[PDB]
Amino acid sequence: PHCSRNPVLVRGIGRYSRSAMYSRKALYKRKYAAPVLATVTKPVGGDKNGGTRVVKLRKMPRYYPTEDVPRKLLSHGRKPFSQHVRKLRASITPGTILIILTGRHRGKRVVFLKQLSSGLLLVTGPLSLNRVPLRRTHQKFVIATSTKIDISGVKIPKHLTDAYFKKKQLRKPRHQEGEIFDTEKEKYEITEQRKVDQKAVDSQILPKIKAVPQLQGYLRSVFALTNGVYPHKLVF
Amino acid sequence: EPYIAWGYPNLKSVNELIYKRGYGKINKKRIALTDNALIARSLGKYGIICMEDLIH
Amino acid sequence: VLKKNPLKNLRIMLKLNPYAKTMRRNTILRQARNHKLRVERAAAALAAKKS
Amino acid sequence: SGRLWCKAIFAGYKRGLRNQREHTALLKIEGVYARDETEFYLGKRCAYVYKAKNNTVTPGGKPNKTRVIWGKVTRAHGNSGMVRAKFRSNLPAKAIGHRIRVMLYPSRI
Amino acid sequence: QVLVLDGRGHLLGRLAAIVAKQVLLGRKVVVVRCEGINISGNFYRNKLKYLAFLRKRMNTNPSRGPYHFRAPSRIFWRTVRGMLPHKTKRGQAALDRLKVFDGIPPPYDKKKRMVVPAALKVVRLKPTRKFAYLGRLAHEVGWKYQAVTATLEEKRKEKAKIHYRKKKQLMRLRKQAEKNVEKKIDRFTEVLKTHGFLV
RNA sequence: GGAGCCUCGGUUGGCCUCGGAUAGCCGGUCCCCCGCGGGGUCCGGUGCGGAGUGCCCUUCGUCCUGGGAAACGGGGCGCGGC
RNA sequence: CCCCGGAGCCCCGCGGACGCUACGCCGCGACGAGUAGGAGGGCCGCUGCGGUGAGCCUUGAAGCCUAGGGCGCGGGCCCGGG
RNA sequence: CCGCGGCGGUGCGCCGCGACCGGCUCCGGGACGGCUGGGAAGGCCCGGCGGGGAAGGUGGCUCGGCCGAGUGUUACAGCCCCCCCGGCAGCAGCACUCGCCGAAUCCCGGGGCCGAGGGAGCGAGACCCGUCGCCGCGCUCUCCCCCCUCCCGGCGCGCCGG
Ligand SMILES: [Mg+2]
Ligand SMILES: [Mg+2]
Ligand SMILES: [Mg+2]
Repeated sequence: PHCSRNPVLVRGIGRYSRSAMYSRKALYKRKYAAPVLATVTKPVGGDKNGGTRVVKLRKMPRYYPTEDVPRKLLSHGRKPFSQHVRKLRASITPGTILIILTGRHRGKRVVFLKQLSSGLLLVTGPLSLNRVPLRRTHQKFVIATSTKIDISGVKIPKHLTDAYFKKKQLRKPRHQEGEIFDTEKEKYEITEQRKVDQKAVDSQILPKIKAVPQLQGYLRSVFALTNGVYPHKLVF
Repeated sequence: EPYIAWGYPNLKSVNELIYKRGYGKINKKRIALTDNALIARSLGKYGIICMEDLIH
Repeated sequence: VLKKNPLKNLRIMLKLNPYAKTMRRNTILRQARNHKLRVERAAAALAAKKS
Repeated sequence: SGRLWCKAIFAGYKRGLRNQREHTALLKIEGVYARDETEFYLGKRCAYVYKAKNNTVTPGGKPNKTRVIWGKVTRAHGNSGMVRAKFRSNLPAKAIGHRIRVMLYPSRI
Repeated sequence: QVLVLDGRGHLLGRLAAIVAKQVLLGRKVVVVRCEGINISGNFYRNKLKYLAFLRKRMNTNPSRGPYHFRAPSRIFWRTVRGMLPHKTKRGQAALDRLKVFDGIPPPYDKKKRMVVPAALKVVRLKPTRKFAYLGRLAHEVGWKYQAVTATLEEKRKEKAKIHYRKKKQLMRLRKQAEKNVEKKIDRFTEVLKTHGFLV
């Protein structure tokens, strides 16, 4: 199961050729000179008197609807989200600083930790400083400030992934009708694993941030546009 | 003259016009030259069997 | 049929004219080759300036 | 704790002299006056934000009297840093010469 | 949130043009010292031009007909009114933002007031060209209160000269203060000139 | 101090010389005249204006404790007089 | 080198739509100002007759009215309530 | 009933993202051709040959402290310029953007916008489905080796064995 014997030159253009590839792959020397009725297909079981019984796995249906929709047309190149390729603004590098633009943690400043599987950012404005925990964000609702901490050698937990940072509650039936059922439940509880994860990560960062003078105080502060200062003019 | 602009096209011009806006007349139906099977079917009796031949 | 524009859509160009592949394989390589050779001139000019 | 949106005035609709094309707002973004200063603002979310008699809902909030019409700055309109917008509904005309907020938050920065 | 523009040294229509668009974009504007607005073209030229405008009246009942305002403030208002769609609701709303004054009265006599340099005489005219003060013009066409407006402005300039002298006095002490303190603001003052002020 | 219809716009402030433009701004007067200032001369600084609206002022998380530099500043819709 | 009542099927000539009111259904191109005027189609509309709806109707017909719900490019139409 | 397993149509209402294709409008990079086989330029300097403005000059006068500044004359070169002979690699339509025309002599990457409009499965003991053309490749049914090293296994973070 060898890798790709020609590399990529451009998306869709291999470096080599047809002819170089014939020689590389060596098509010379790799020449392959090669010149129901009664028996039931897929049923079968056991059983007592009379003899054995022939069942039928996947038995034809007990209701047809009166009309139903008729197929589609194959359509070529339409991958599900999981199989997508993930981008990242070059500005956003690990241990950089963001300004989170949208949520409740709005205008708050933050440190960027990693791009998760999803394509979301993982983020921490060390809970301690900012009041921003280990948290997902989107590239698109974040301003990649030109300010970096050196975060190279911090072992972020392998177990913290997209799958963990994912909302949890609510199933279907229960009592339902009346003045009850899951309008209560009430609170997302923080849990202890979550608190342990934070504790571990922050300690590795937290010394690193402090080394930079005033940086903690910067990371405490909140961003906002005052008079006379225009996004397009200033830099971050 | 005062109804047209005209002159001597480049090589690139003949390509860009043919590839981007090359439409056959095929049973009097303007049809886009999506494959050479179209060009050939019509012009193949002249030795013209592909977009490239057409351009030449 | 939808007309995909050959000049943007590589594989449509190839469908209509397969010799495109080679023509474009050349003229990536050719341009890289020459780009390298420009850096090499520029390094020799800097070395000549240092001398 | 402050303002996370750049100010802009609703100039009026994209229009010829004598045919206004109501489906496209024009937006005089504050502090920008060159078809040059305005590549920042292309594709940013923007809100006509206004309040009305009856109460409404509110995302992550209790029922309010404020309402908004969301839109998007599309392209730069003529030399002096006006900008075209397009809104999920057309803007009211009541709106002329009033604030609309151009956000930061489809950022490419 | 409000423009105050010292109409002195500006050009009548040139300023009015700029004011109109500000006013149409919801900007509340105030235009002050309107008698000081000055109009290109030699004096006599413009007097006749006004006197013509006076002649325009609704023959059968002048009481209806085009009301020729004398005061420089109202004149300038008239010319700004001529660049808005003032028959519309939005046009009428626009003018309601604009606020014009002969001389400079008490809210704005202690406000810093801007200057539109694109309407300014020193810039927009050749120096050998002639022009008219809209005051003189207003005076001769029947404006009652030139002298009053002059006598009130001499007070204001005297009142202001005092303020400036005290302002200067603070500035001077502040220049002294920094020098008194410049070893215990030294590693602040250094950082405010790495990122490029104080130079 | 409490509720409760309705009408909306807003989403830091700027508390000011006069004016000139083939010129201005600031100092300081050793010296002179006028009513701490005003006017003068002389000298010293700035002048694509940093005593700059290309500007200035203001900060934008809350608290805890326990050091340093800075330190008598702030408040009580604190209270009376000029 | 064998038979589809079974090759398992991208083609299947052994039998053939979910589709086929053949006045139906489907696909490709192109095009679309209009008085006078002409022609076509109107499951547009009015009144009466032969047929036909084992139609509807005092458990409420026709008409009338309706800030009720819809359909149709439109002529118009259908439902709810009175 | 729990499986939200497999397929099919859906979302109560308001939202957002993502990647793919179509049509646009911009941005940034690079690589080439042709010319008066570009013109000017730069850099190194050498040997000559003249001509001009006008000069470290001189001179009348003037203005300042022999020196500096301002006019005036004859004009060589000790400020330059210009022509002519002869010769060097650094040029290159040159980021020292001084003046073109282009691209089988042409490619790469990026951003904003609008749009998705179609539906080659209605079998009774064996798919509720692929896919046509094009790209190549990639792989394998051929052996080799090298490297890095993710999972796992072993040995001392280092080394050895998907
Ligand atoms: Mg509000
Ligand atoms: Mg017609
Ligand atoms: Mg007719």
